[PDB]
Order: sequence, then C-alpha cells, then structure tokens
Amino acid sequence: ASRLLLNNGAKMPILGLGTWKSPPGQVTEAVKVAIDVGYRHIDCAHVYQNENEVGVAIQEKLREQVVKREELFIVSKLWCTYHEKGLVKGACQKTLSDLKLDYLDLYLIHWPTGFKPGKEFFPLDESGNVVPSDTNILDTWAAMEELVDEGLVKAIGISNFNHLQVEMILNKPGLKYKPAVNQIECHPYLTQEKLIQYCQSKGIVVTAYSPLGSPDRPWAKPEDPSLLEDPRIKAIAAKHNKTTAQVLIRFPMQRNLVVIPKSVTPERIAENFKVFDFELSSQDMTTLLSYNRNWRVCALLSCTSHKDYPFHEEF
Ligand SMILES: NC(=O)c1ccc[n+]([C@@H]2O[C@H](COP(=O)([O-])OP(=O)(O)OC[C@H]3O[C@@H](n4cnc5c(N)ncnc54)[C@H](OP(=O)(O)O)[C@@H]3O)[C@@H](O)[C@H]2O)c1
Ligand SMILES: O=C(O)Cc1nn(Cc2nc3cc(C(F)(F)F)ccc3s2)c(=O)c2nccnc12
Repeated sequence: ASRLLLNNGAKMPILGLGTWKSPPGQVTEAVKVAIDVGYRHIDCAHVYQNENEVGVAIQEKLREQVVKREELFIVSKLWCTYHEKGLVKGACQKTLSDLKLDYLDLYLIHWPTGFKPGKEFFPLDESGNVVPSDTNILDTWAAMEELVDEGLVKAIGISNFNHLQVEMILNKPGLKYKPAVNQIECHPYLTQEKLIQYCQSKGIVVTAYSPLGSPDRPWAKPEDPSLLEDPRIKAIAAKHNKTTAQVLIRFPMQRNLVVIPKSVTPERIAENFKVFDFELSSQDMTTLLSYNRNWRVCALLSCTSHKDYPFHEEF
C-alpha cells in the first residue's frame, strides 16, 4: 500500500519529503505543508545544514495536534567526518538536539567514505582532494549498532553503498543489527537494476533519492540531461493526465522502493503527494527502465581516490 516493512517490524512510508538544498529560511514552511497534506516521512541530514528548521516544523505540528510522534518516520544520516567510533554517538545526539526529537526512526551511514574529522564538511587538501580518515566501514557500523542498543534510533542503514560494501556488513562477524535500508540515487537515467535486485534479495529496503534528477544540484551543467524536461516522460505523464514529476515519483513506488522527492514549493509539495490514484502500465515501466544511461548526478570528483569510493564497482 503506502508503507514497506523494515527488519525491526516498523512500517516505512513509501513517500517521503527530501530536504537537501531546502534553505533554513524556507524549510520550516515546507515541512509544515508536507505534514498537512499527508507526508509522514522526512529525509534529513546533518550536512544539509537545516535540521534545526525541520525540527521547528515538526515541533509545531506535534503541538498543534496535527500528528503524533509515532505517526512520523524521521530519517537522518551520519556525516563522513564522524565515522570514528568515538564520534558517532555525539553526531547522532547533535542531530537529535537539532531536530528536537528523542529518537530517529532510521539513521544511515551517509556515505561509505570517512573524511578527516574537523569543522569542515568537505576537508580538502591544497590540491582539492578530499582528506580521508583512517576509519573503516565495519568499525563505523559497530558504533551505529550501539545507537540502537541505547534507544537513540530504531533502525540503522546505509546510503551510497555498493553491493560489496553491503556484503561486508552482512558478513561482519558478530553482526548485531542488519542494515534496514540502502538509500541510493535512482531515476530513469540511473535505474540501478543490479543493486536493487541485490539489496531486495537480501531483505534490505531501497530508498531512491534524486528521483527527479536533482535539477537544483550545485554542479549541474547546461548540457546535462533533465528528467523533468524529457519529452518522452512528458508524453507518459500526458497520457495519464499527470505531471512529469508525478510519473517520476510513481516509477520507483512500482518497483517497491521508497522515494523521497524534495521541494520547498507548497504547490509542488502537494502535487508530489498525489501519486496514489493512478498506476503506470507495464509498457510505461519498461519504457522508463529503458532510459537508463548509468548517468549519475550525485558524486564528487574530489572523492574518487578514497579507498571506500563506491562507484568504481559495476554495482
Ligand atoms: N543519501 C544521499 O547521499 C542523498 C543524495 C541526494 C539526495 N538525497 C535525498 O533525496 C532528496 C531528493 O533528491 P534531490 O534533492 O537531489 O532532488 P530531486 O528530489 O530529484 O529534485 C528536487 C528539485 O526538483 C524540483 N521539483 C520538486 N518537485 C517538482 C515538481 N513537481 N515540478 C517541478 N520541479 C519540481 C525542486 O524545486 P523546488 O524545491 O524549488 O520546488 C528541486 O529543484 C534530497 O533532498 C535528500 O533528502 C540523499
Ligand atoms: O550527501 C547528500 O545527501 C547530497 C550531497 N551530495 N554531494 C555530492 C557528494 N558526493 C559524495 C561522494 C562521496 C564518495 F563516497 F566518496 F563517493 C562522499 C561524499 C559525497 S557528497 C555534495 O557535495 C553535498 N554537499 C552538501 C550537502 N549535500 C551534498
């Protein structure tokens, strides 16, 4: 229906609101609107630099009695500069303090790559290479497991992990908690068929990020493809009397993925939720899958020699 079962027994809403690039001055209103029109899943991160303002909106709607806390599914992520085992708890507590919550529904390792700890989110050397930390995936995972044991988070997962990285965790000797979710970039130009098959086969729920192709991403080039403007996808939308955005959001839902489109624009927040009253056909699905180009929008050149860089592998 509208939620997917996780390995902890919780039900994760299949549609959530993304908040990357939602400025602090606009995100509070965005979240308020989203909760009013039915969103019950918000995707957050420390690196988005807006958790306080998301937290404001959630607090206001709890106090207004619009929703109760157990009806909300709040996700955040551990940033790359906090992979050291001793920094993980503090990072989670900082996120909880900013969001004004006492627990998260889901906390992800944001990227498999640890960066040098410090004030800078992207510590670069003078030649522009990211500076790694001497952290590894398995030790970071162990610190994430402690958060569940301490009741700060209900479920833990990963983001931007390739299948070998997922495998590494699943095969961890003394594994305490299996990853619940892998959050990955997924859209018609990067359909992720092998990694989705892998993760679903392993009972890991997949969340599709950048489902509209992140047209506001800060490194977009003029000559880059644009999903929302793809005349072929416009044609599918017109046939169903829907928008291109609604098709792009429905697409992952029919693959049994969670999807988290971002908007700060109230009309679009509402538009993006109106995706439960139509179905894409088998032909439409096949057609959208056929647009795959292995075109990835979320990666940084500056990280490509990190030992744990995820996107050298086929999947
Ligand atoms: N785990 C990770 O590493 C990671 C990476 C990337 C993204 N994410 C998550 O996934 C979320 C979504 O990805 P994203 O932010 O990259 O991009 P996206 O959701 O693919 O696209 C957002 C862009 O599309 C616009 N838009 C939204 N609804 C629209 C509609 N109905 N019609 C036309 N334009 C529309 C937004 O404009 P306005 O906001 O101005 O309306 C914004 O410019 C993020 O916000 C974040 O929560 C996670
Ligand atoms: O991380 C997100 O959820 C979205 C996001 N993506 N990016 C592109 C990035 N790409 C990467 C790539 C790596 C990698 F794992 F080394 F591959 C590690 C960290 C990053 S962050 C930003 O530069 C970035 N900068 C600020 C805030 N968010 C971002």
